Amino acid sequence: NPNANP
Amino acid sequence: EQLVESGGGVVQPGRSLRLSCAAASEFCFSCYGMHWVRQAPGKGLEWVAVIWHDGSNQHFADSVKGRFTISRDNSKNIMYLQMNSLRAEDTAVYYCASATRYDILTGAFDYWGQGTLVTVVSRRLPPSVFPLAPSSKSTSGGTAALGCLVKDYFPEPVTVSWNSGALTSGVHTFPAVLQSSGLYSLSSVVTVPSSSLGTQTYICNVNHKPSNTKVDKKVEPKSC
Amino acid sequence: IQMTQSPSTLSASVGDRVTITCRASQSISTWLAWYQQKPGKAPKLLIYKASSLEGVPSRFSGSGSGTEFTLTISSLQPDDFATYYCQQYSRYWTFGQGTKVEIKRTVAAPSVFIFPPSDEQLKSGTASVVCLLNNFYPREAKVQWKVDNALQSGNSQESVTEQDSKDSTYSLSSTLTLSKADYEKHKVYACEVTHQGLSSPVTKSFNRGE
Repeated sequence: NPNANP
Repeated sequence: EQLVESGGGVVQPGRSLRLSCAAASEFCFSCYGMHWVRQAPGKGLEWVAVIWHDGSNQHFADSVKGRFTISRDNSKNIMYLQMNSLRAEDTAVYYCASATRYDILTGAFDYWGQGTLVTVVSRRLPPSVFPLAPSSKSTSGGTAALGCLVKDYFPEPVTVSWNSGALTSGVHTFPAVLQSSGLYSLSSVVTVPSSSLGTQTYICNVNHKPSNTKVDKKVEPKSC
Repeated sequence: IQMTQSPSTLSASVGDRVTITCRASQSISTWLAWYQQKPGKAPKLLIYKASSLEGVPSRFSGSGSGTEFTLTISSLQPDDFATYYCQQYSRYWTFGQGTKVEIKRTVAAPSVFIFPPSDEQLKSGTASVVCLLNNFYPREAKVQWKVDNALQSGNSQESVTEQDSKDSTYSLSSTLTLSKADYEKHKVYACEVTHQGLSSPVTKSFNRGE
């Protein structure tokens, strides 16, 4: 997953 | 939130191009992985590349692997796409996209940009523009048709506006045809009231960036 | 992972219920997205993870799991003339080829105009005669070029616009191209148009020199 974990 | 791509243009095969994609500051650029999706003017969408949120990882389609590099400067809120070893296959419109809805896997691009056109050609010929004048033969009742013939140019595309963008209603710009010459040709027509030809002015603006050709042609009525 | 959509082109009337199927090479579980792209702008996301919508018209719907997925439109509105793409995001990100959704409206006859070659183009050695068919449906239309009441062959090219987003009609272009010397050897140039919406073939013409 290229998104940052919020 | 908004994405604006930049840096596209016309270059020869083998040359390099550095595309950028700037995000508006209302957009958490640091939060999401940034992608590149391109579309050849004819075919559909092809995913190209992605850089992680922190720049710690990146992936490339096998189509461009080994020739494209990707980077992002989170502080400047800009992602760069360095394209090297450009070929004819690389001619396309390049969108930058982002999937800002986190789950275990992400990839539903809710945000896109307008895209930048990249044309890889080694042959450029300017267009010749001729008026398609309204006459008694192009007046079906109260409606009159006029236009512009944009001929013998290469490569695609030519943008044609009427009166610098003020006139768009009833405008048809036909897809280009391929002549025997290997050059392209199209027409841009518009329908207007027949009663208005003596009082309104109609100028088609033809722009051809590969040849640095910008022309304006007043389409005067042939009163015939 | 390869994706495939069926069909590639689809025609339907306003109010009809249409269905688009997407097929995956290997089994993407539920990570699929459907996009709408009208030719003017970037694609707009419609649904994600196969079924979840956020394509705000409630008339869109998503189904599927494994390798078979489907997107359906409850009631077709004329604003939905576009190409629709499926995209998986289980193993990286790959798109489908797309599906063109044409709209079926009632018959509309074309308004026909003809343009003699401009004075500027004639001074350069070529004469291009343009015949225009504007705002008609269906797309099929026959254009004949007659020069001194003589049918022509092999010197004209045609061009069809995409379907208009508002009226769902087409406009057609027919360009007869001759050399200046060949153009001056004749007098009357006509364009005979055959189409479903026309009971009799309309003919726009002009006489050179006037």
